[PDB]
Amino acid sequence: LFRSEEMTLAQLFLQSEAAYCCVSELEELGKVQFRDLNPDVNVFQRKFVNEVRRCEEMDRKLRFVEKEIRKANIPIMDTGENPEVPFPRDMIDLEANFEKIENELKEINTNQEALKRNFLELTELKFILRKTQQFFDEMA
Amino acid sequence: VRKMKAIYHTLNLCNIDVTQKCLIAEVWCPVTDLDSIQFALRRGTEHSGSTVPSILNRMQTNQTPPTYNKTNKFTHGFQNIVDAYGIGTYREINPAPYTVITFPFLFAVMFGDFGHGILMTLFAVWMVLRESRILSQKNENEMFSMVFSGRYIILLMGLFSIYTGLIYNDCFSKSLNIFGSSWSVRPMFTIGNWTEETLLGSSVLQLNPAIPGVFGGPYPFGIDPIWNIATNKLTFLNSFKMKMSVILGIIHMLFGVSLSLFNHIYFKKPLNIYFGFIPEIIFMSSLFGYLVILIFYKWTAYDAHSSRNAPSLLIHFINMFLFSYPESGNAMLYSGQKGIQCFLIVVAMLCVPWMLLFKPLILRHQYLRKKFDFGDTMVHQAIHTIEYCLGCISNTASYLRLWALSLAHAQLSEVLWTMVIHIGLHVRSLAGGLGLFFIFAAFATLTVAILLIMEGLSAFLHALRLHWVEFQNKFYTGTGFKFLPFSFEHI
Amino acid sequence: AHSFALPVIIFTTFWGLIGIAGPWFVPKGPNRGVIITMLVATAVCCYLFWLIAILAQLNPLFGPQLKNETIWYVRFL
Amino acid sequence: TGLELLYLGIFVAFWACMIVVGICYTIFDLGFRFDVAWFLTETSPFMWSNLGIGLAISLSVVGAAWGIYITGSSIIGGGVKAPRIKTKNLVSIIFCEAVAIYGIIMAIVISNMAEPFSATDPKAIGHRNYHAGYSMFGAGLTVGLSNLFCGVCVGIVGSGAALADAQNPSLFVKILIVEIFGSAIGLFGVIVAILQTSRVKMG
Amino acid sequence: NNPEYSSFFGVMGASSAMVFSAMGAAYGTAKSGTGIAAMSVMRPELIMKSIIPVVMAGIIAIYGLVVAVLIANSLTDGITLYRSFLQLGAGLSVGLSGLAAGFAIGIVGDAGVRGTAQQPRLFVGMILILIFAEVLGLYGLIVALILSTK
Amino acid sequence: CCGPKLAACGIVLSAWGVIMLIMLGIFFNVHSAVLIEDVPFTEKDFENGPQNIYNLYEQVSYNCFIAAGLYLLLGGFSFCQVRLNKRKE
Repeated sequence: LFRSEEMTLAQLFLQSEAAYCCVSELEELGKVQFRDLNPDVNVFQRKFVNEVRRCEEMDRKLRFVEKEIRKANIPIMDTGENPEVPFPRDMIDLEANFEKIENELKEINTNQEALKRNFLELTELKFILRKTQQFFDEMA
Repeated sequence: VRKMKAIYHTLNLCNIDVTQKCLIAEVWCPVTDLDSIQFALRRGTEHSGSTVPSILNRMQTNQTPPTYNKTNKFTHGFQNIVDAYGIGTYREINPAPYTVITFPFLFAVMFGDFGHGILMTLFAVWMVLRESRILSQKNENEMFSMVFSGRYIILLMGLFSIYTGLIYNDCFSKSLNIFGSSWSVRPMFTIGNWTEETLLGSSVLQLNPAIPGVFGGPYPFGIDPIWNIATNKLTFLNSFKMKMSVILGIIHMLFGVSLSLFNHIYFKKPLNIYFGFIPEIIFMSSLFGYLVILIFYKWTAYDAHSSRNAPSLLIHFINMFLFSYPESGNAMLYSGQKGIQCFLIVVAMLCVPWMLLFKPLILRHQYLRKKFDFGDTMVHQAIHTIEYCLGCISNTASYLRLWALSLAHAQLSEVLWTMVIHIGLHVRSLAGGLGLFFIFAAFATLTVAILLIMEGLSAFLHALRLHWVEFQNKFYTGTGFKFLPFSFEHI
Repeated sequence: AHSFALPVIIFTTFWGLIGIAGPWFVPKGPNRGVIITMLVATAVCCYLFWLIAILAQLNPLFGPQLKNETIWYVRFL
Repeated sequence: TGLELLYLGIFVAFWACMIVVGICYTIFDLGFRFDVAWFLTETSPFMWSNLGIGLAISLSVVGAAWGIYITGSSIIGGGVKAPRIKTKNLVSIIFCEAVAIYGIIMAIVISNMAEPFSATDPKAIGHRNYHAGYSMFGAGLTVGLSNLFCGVCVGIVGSGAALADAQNPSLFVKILIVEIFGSAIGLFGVIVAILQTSRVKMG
Repeated sequence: NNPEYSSFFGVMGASSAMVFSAMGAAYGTAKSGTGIAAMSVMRPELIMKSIIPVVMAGIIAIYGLVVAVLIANSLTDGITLYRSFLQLGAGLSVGLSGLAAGFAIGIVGDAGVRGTAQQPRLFVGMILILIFAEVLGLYGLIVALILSTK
Repeated sequence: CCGPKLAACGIVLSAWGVIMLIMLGIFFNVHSAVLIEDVPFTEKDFENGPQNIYNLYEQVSYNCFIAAGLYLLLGGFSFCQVRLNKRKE
């Protein structure tokens, strides 16, 4: 009601491995801004840079798969239990393996597309041949 | 992967200590949710570790808090229209909830045509009744998304448009006669010797007769329908709308400035309260409340048979009392008015700008006696003072805008009626009504297109501008970071 | 020719009730601030608009031009 | 550039014809025929008054339009990379629009002093009327031209400041003074427009 | 005493009120159509999203038409030469106001159409600027209406 | 095609029409002095008396009722079409 809603700041103590679980739980709760404390990072001092790189690679793989699916005109209906659970570190490897199998299928599809390009060149040759069947009248 | 990326981004923002394996993260959380935050630690102390607490850090250096005050139900739509500026500045925020109705977004009609208000209310009510399936189903277009976000404001603005049409007594530019109409003609002509104009009035005095004899008495609710079916409608409506303009704008801007007094007493600062805003209110009152009181006095202290020598003179005193009125004037010079005018000019124009000066230097002297950049402080104060003193007049003039929309909408409705419906209703009933379906459908399409939406959108944004230039640019100033929790916005 | 004391009294009474009727709190549940501000603002604004219109209609300095050419028609009314 | 050539040709031809007809009139001892007094007298003051009103509002509105478009194009161009400027800069736009307002209210005041005549001859009937008509036409021209020119200046300055805001957002407050100076210059124009028609009787 | 050629001024007042507003609306429509055609080559879904500058030009033309219709309906044979100059002044004022409003509408509508093709978040802000254009033309209309009586 | 948008527009326009022409017909039956300019007038009726004015008022009112009648007719037709389209699936 009143337009004050005092915010105030706080410190969040953590642990080594407990930090991931606590942060995931808070993200599920989602009531904190987490103002940055280290400005001199520039990604180079991001500590978990490799995890961010893995996330970026997974995002690129997902984007490519989604673009291929949209080209295939396939719905993305995923209603139901959407926020299942924050991803644990160990299962990330299995998810990446499944995505790699999907990428292998996509690579097979790309090879098929190259073969289709060759077949389309053959079809263009066939059309030029169809024209040559009528050019015999022009030869006279 | 989005959750993992957010977690690792936060960890990057978080800091790592060398004394232990623990991590310290600065957290912006509400006071009410603090317990829930502890509950998160309760999850931490249960499965993964046991030493993950959280402690309120109550310091004063920086720590500019986010707003996070935008916590409300459907009425949050109002906030979005206010959220075009990003209030911030902690608890100073005093935006929509104080205004809501008296805001320039519910008097955002000034076009109430009874029927137009009922149409807007019907559309918004049907849409609110269907909001369940509307949100359940896919969106149509971004404009539809904006209308869906605004449905509540649309409906309540429709109600206020209905009320404004009722008080204006202009239903589709055609007035409504309820519980009498005042005025008459037989008393005006028989007593006034203007009789024997049955056909002579249709031959000699075309559009001539306009005289009040033994008459008077206003409509108990609104404006008499006789003013609508007359031809001096333009002049009387113009004067009435301009005077309503002045009174409404002055009271609105007065309320806007008055809110700043509470805004500042909350944030201590007695020097500004006793030196910066008292001059503003004093000047604003002495220059505009006088005009309002003069308008009311002119309205009340005269009668039909009281015009000075000339028959009507309309008003003749609204504008000749300008913002300076150097000398002479003559006309209306009721005793004491010259003295009151001179006193108001000297207290307002000569004194208020002069005392609005100084400010922190007054403390600086004491500071200089104890053992701040004077230049920037005084130049910023000077620019703010000139901006406000010119902006009082500028916003008083700019408050006149919505009334132009009012007049234009009234004329558009009247001309549309007289050009389509007046043509559609005539003699030879069979021929006059066989095609009435097409003409009336054209009427419906035109009323929807140019009046309901086009002019409706014009007023919709006009009133928002009146909000954001003078209404709310009086009590709250500044910007601040909005809320930003981990809501998993990615579905 | 309409009386003015009775309409102004009745409308002032009604708008005053709806304005100062918030101390009589119906919900006393949720926020309750937006609703009281809404009621007070609506009452004050509507009363101000109605009073402005009726005061403008009071004391008609100049009479309307009944230029309909149907003065003989309105004479019956 | 053909339009410019046509306009210059019309200008030079008309001015050459005017100077040659003036020299012919003064050479041929035919000065009495070239009567400016008869032109300013037999001409109806109503045309002067109404033309003054129309110009007073029209120049104001078209100068405001010049300003608003010359600043809106700048805003939309410079707001692609920084959407936040799409609304915050609007404080420099309303000026131009408010400048147009300085016309309509003005256009009322002069129009507040218009009366019919019911007279045709110019001898001793219309002297004060002549002065009133000419004075109000002059005031209308003054307000219209000054308001248009201040509107275009304010729009130019607002576009400049808006493009300045695209890089550092902290200089808008330091730069707000120029456009309010322009608006004050428009206020001077409106003030003298008020004073010119302050004491004039029409009838 | 009715002077001759009195209706001439009112007739050209109505003609100018119609014609100048028509020209302004036409210019706005042309500029905004060019902008829409330029933008539609890459964002086909955003065609009906920003067709509104065309309807804004239509609104300006509507203002011109209503002022012209009112002036023409106020026209009589025996104009006292005091009403005719009033009608002419109102017509010229509203006509040039509509011309300027159409000018601004066209230019800003083209700019905003290109911007909303490039940046989707810029549309609503453009709205404000664009709407102000109509207001200017609107002023002509109102300054005509008061000029229709006094 | 009888699209849902077309059927909805027809239904809402028909409802709009029926309510407005019914209220026009009522206001003509009472012969309110506001729509007098709208009502057709001939100079030969000025001296005849209010009886002729009321007669032509009744005639234009009856015109309005029959107009609302075919408005109700086409609204019912649109309702039938939309109901058939809905029940087809």
